[PDB]
Amino acid sequence: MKIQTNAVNVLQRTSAYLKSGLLKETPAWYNVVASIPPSTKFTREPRFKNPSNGHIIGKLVDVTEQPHANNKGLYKTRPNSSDKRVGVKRLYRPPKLTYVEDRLRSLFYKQHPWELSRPKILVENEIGDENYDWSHMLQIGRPLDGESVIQRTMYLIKTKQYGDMVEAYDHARYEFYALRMQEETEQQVALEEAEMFGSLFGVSAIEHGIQKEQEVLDVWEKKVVEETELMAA
Amino acid sequence: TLAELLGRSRIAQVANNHKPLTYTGKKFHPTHQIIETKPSTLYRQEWGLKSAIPSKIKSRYLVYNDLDTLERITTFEPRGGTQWNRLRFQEMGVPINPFFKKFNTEIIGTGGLSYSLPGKLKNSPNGVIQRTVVPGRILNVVKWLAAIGGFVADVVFFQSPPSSFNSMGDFIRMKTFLFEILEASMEKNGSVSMHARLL
Amino acid sequence: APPVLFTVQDTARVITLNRPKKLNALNAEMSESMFKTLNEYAKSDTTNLVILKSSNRPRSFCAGGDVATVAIFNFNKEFAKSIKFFTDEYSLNFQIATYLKPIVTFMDGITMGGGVGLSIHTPFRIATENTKWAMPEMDIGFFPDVGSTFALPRIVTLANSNSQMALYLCLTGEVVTGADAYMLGLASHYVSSENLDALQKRLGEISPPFNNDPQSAYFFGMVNESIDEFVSPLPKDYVFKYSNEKLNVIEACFNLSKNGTIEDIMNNLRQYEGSAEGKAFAQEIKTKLLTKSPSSLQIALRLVQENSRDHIESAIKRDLYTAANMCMNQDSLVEFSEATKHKLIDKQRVPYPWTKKEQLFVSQLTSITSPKPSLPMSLLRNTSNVTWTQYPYHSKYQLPTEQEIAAYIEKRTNKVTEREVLNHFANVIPSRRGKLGIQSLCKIVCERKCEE
Amino acid sequence: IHVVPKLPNSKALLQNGVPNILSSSGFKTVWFDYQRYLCDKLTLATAGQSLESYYPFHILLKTAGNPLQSNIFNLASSIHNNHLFVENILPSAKTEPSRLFLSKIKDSFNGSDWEVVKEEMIYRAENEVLGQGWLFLVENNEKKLFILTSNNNGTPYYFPRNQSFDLNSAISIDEFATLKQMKELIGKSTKLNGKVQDWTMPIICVNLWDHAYLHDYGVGNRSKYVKNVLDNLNWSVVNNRIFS
Amino acid sequence: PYPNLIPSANDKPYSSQELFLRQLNHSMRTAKLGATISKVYYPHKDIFYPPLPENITVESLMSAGVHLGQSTSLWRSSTQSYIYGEYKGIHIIDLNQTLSYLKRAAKVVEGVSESGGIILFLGTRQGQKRGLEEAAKKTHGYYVSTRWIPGTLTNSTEISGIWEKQEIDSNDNPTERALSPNETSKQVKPDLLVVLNPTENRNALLEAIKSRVPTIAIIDTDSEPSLVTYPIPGNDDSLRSVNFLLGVLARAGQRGLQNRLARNNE
Ligand SMILES: [Mg+2]
Repeated sequence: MKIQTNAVNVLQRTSAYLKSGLLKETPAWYNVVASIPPSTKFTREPRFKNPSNGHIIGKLVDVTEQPHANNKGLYKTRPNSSDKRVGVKRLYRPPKLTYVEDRLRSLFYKQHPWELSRPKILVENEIGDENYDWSHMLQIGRPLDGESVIQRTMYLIKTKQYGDMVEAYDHARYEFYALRMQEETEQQVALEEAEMFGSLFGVSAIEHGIQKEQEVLDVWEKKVVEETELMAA
Repeated sequence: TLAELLGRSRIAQVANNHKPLTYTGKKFHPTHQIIETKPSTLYRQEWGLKSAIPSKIKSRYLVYNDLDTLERITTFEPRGGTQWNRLRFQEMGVPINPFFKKFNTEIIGTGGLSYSLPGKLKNSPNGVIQRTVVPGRILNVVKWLAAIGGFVADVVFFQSPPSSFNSMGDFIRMKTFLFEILEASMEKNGSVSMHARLL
Repeated sequence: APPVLFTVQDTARVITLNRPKKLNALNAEMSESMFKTLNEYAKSDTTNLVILKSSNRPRSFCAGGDVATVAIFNFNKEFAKSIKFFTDEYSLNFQIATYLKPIVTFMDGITMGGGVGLSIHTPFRIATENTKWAMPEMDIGFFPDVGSTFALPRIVTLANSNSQMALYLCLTGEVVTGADAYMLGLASHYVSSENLDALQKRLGEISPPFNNDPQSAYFFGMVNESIDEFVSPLPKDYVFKYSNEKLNVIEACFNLSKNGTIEDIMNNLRQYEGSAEGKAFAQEIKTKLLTKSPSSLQIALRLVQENSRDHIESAIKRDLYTAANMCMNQDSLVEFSEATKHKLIDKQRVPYPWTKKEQLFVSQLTSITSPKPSLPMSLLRNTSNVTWTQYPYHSKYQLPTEQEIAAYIEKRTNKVTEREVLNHFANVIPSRRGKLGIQSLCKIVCERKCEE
Repeated sequence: IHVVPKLPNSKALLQNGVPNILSSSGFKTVWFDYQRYLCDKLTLATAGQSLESYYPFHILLKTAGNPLQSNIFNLASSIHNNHLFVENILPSAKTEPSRLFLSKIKDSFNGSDWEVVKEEMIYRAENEVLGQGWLFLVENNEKKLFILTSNNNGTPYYFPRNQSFDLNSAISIDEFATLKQMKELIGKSTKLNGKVQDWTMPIICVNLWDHAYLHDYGVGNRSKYVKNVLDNLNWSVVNNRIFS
Repeated sequence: PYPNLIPSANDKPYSSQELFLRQLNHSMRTAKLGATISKVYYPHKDIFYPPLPENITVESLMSAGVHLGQSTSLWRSSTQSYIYGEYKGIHIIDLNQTLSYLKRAAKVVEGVSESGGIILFLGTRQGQKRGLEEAAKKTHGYYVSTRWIPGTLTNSTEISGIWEKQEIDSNDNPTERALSPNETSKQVKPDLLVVLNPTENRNALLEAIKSRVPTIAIIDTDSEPSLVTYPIPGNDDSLRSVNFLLGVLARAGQRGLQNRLARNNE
């Protein structure tokens, strides 16, 4: 769509109306818009750095800055055909944001597919209210999930307590297991202790599933019988 | 900066995946992260994704692939079923150790299905529970197969099937049985193989 | 490359200090180029505002004047070059103070000496998280040189009813960082560094709505609003550096009559009985003021005493006279060049041992702040050529002072509550609506200046 | 996050505890540490879930029927109970029982006096609560005040989670028949969650946990502690808790 | 308090209504005992306790999901300068720019409300009615959420000419003066139009251009920025993000109105 002119210049056209006398009374917005001008450039703006990983956008390494033989043993003595092509488009293409955590988020849930069955709430409470010390995994205001493992891993890396991401990730994994075993034992023992004092529950999870299966299976029986009778004819 | 917060944001916490949302093969374990909402946010179609989920969705759980698509929709399914399987396993009490002391993608131990340790007894008002009894459904004439708590298990009999089995036939699944879950291991594919016995 | 770069942003003119290695230390070449180019911009009808910034953006805006050369111009007795240096610098400061178009200063990084002079005389001065503001002339045997004695008694918000917080800042040379400078009124706005690019574009776009007069109060209001659009909230875990107790200490101990001497301030520091920590803070001040030049302390004291009640032109002329006399050093009253050699050419951490310790008599100190017949001097004419006792636009576009808070509270006497004052200063006065730190500043003033 | 509520007169509570019941180090144990401990555990058990948006009373009502959430229920119960108890022993926010409270005592406890019902409550707590628990005087929908003793973290609001019977030890056929009737009534509900209506509300709550009396009284002497509690109730709160 | 309720007799139990009032008494006093909830998002509070424009951070815009832009396959490249990057197949909106534009637009709303002008809140997506109504009611403004009749501005005589009009004083107090038919028939044009979903409201934007009404809009990755006077880059698809921005603008308008009434009471 053509860059529109008549939405951002309402003040100028209104002032022409007022000066000519076509409009008698000044509108209520007139002085407000006069004191707060709209942005009227509507330009494409280049970018020179990827915000996420800090990679510089728009630098060409020269042959002088590659004085050493490449992996195939050949020196670089002249520019290649990629260096000679103007790369202005990269300056305007919105950069792809990248985080190592995402590679480490994919791994965790490949190693623990049943951690995907733990429901997650994506509704944020307030990102500014978070004050976490990742020296430990449990945090007040957070659940225990894969992100706890990964944030602890990143903490361990940035403090150089481990040099390799693999070892930090494994350490975080074992702390996560330590906490999960405690939680599951807490749940089981809480239920056991509740039953030992006369807690009378109604439908459990197993009975819930049984009743839903029954609801589905009744309709399935009816359809099967109807289809068999129809097929016979 | 905004980039660091985005890397730490809740959407970023969900690992990228594009596995089909309508898989019709074999399901051994969850493939998609279940997304939940509170009643208050559901009333306003708010799920923490980009776009408001349609009002038709009354359930509080979904799985999704893409926040937005060329079709101007979010690719999602209003299902959170795999959590009820896991919890049902936790109700059974049968346990399944790599949880004790460059990257390997293989499932580690149980893949988060259960963290219960092997040797423990369930006290009850009767007394120590000797064996775990669970309702189930015999599936088909075959070790038979039984649908128990969201898992398909192998049924072994004391002596032989009763007359109800062949009396009903392919409608045997309509009636509920009681099973003793003998044991539960997990194989390399990530599938749990419970062995039970009819009672 | 040239030490100052001049560029254009669609209506604004950008002046970038361009001496990264020396942290943008200001020269006579730099001062002269800036002065002449600002004289040109004052006549241009296509210029709306001037932006002052630095190429060495994060580390420094302007790390003082380049007074090492002034100290070598006096070791070789070339006193005329020092006179030219200070004439250029102070004429530039006078130009910036009286400029009729908006000037916006980006104090992103170290801001000291000449940097404060470049930034303190404009109604629009922006601090960032990197702003490190200081006035470290006492330890090089020099005085507050750039009109600071005129500005600080007027602009500083807290504990400045009788210029005593201004005196604390001048004499101690304490480094005031980031939002503390904004809260003290040393900066008028507080903007994150990452935003200063976008702000620079916005300042280049806005024009007066009609009749194209960028010298009107209307356009200054527009500039204020456009800067406000780029101010972000302070971080949640941020506390003002000077607690109420230390502000009480400063108010008590640096208060003086118009004849008070540094000995009075020392006696006050010794004789303080406020509280446990606020009494140790007075001892800290006692200690560090003893590492300062005894003569420069008194010179700064009298300069504040006289320039806090004078008008801008005569105050800057008085600074020029004092700098000239200190370079001449006819009677060896002041060890300026001898200590500038010490600490700006050898980088010796130990403080210069101040041999000359005496309480200079009032007349022995009046002749080092006056014109002289043997050597006439004058600042350079600029396009404005006006003078005034109070800033025209500063008070509108910075945080309110305790004086203004008292003026509002005392207008309701001749039943007020905290809510009334906070809501007033936060919501009703147009130029200060939604101003970043009104709430906390008003809480501080009400907490340590009134009872109800 | 669940945070411990601020109490009226917290400075006096930290300096001199509750007069006639608790010392400063006793009230610190029962409130400023136990309530903090419980709120931290509830936060860790509910953070990142729906329940984080609900008050502990609503949490315990929501999780009362779900066997696997029992731990959360316990936390949500104790927290709630621990503030019902503290609130009605705090010095202030000379209070006396209202006419309505004593009238309902005469209409419930066979026309008995309040002191006699207090002694009955002492006896009930002494016998039917071995170890940890709570003592309640509760009002049912029949306008009847009766004494309820829960073990550990049973709730007075929802009868299937009262936990009024210790099934670790032997029980009388009367208690077993009561459990059978309650199980049948639970099964009688049509709601898929399996919940029932129960309008019982607590009027008086006493904390029989070791966090309340152990430091100031000893292993025995819980009867003395309960007596001190019931003789020194905040009757403004207790009178407000009864529907007018 | 509760008229036309017949209590029960002490002999007989509580009735259903008595039980309701009894549990209400419980709810207001003791149901909230045990713990206070902190740092938890409540959807209604964006509407009734929106923050001031000066207190908005990038973090609170991000928690509302304002940064989540359209799919990269639906990009309108004229919005290039508003974009921070792409992540997970969608464009991320630069929230620093969103904050700057939002403060500018909020100041415009405040200035127009302070001048006694008419402010119109247009949003035609599903669950936007509550926020629009509350913004209008706290700004003494107007809103539409059902449908924008094309020609509502450029054909106001044929559409809005029949609905009633009213004279009001400086304090917005109805004067109850009798208007002439000629006065009633005149166009009453908004002084400011704010549209929450400008992509589905092109008619309103074009009418505002023709009728020369300044406009504010939430500009997503697929929306044309130049069609509005004061764009706000942000997510227009999430009710939380939309309600956050709308509540901010409504509070700015409320502050302008309060200032106007304050000086008119002095
Ligand atoms: Mg959209």
